[PDB]
Amino acid sequence: YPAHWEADVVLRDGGTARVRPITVDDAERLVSFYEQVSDESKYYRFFAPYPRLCAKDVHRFTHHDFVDRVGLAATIGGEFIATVRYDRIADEAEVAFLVQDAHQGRGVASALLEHIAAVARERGIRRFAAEVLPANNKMIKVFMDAGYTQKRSFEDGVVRLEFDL
Amino acid sequence: GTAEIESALVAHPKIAEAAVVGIPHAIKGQAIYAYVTLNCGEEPSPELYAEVRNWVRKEIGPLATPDVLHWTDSLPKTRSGKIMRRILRKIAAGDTSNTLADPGVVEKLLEEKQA
Repeated sequence: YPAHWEADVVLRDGGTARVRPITVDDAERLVSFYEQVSDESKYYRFFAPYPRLCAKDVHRFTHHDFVDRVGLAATIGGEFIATVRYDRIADEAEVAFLVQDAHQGRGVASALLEHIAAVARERGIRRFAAEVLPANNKMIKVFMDAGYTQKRSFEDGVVRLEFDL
Repeated sequence: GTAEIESALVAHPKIAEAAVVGIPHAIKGQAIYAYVTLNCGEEPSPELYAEVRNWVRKEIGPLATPDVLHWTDSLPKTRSGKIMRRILRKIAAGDTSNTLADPGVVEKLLEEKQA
């Protein structure tokens, strides 16, 4: 992958985190990270209880062609504190992110959204779409601030947010 | 609520994933319809059924015991892995006249429901 996809980003507290592509070598890091995510945040990320990743998921979340699918991690001291990814659906892709609860509000989610957009623009993605549970207002606000707009909402209350790249 | 019931179901040693929807039942008031994925190597059986229901009954209470346990390998998900609850509601309710990662899951869910 391009060298500029790995970069230090500035957090709101003035410190830094490393943003970088997730690689095939990151299975253990991903699993350790996921252990530190709250049940509530897991629910918001997968829309159902998902306490531990199945092996096929650990694989898919660490194996990317980096054209149709991209995953990035934010790290501090080598440890994952958040991930973001897109999946081409077309020149539209679904985006999702997940941050360890203890590191919310540090600017990590905002940086990851900016970075994944920048990568997408290089790989011919024209739009991002995200589905979010309506009560997850912390996540919705992250997307709003990143320039996403509510396109529609569904019977299950799920909101579809879109961002033109 | 549904999340409590799903959490209890996933807590079961033999259950891997679960997604629960509430649907109007004309006889019962509301029916609790649970889509459940067993872990690798586990297989459905007439008695696993009663075990799971008894499990929920003990963990949460009789009011939360699923009325239907729909064993499946086929939870409908977006490419990022998010459960498509709206599709599950429609299938459980028979409301089937009309981001999904694998379209093939719908046909499998519809078959399992008629079985």
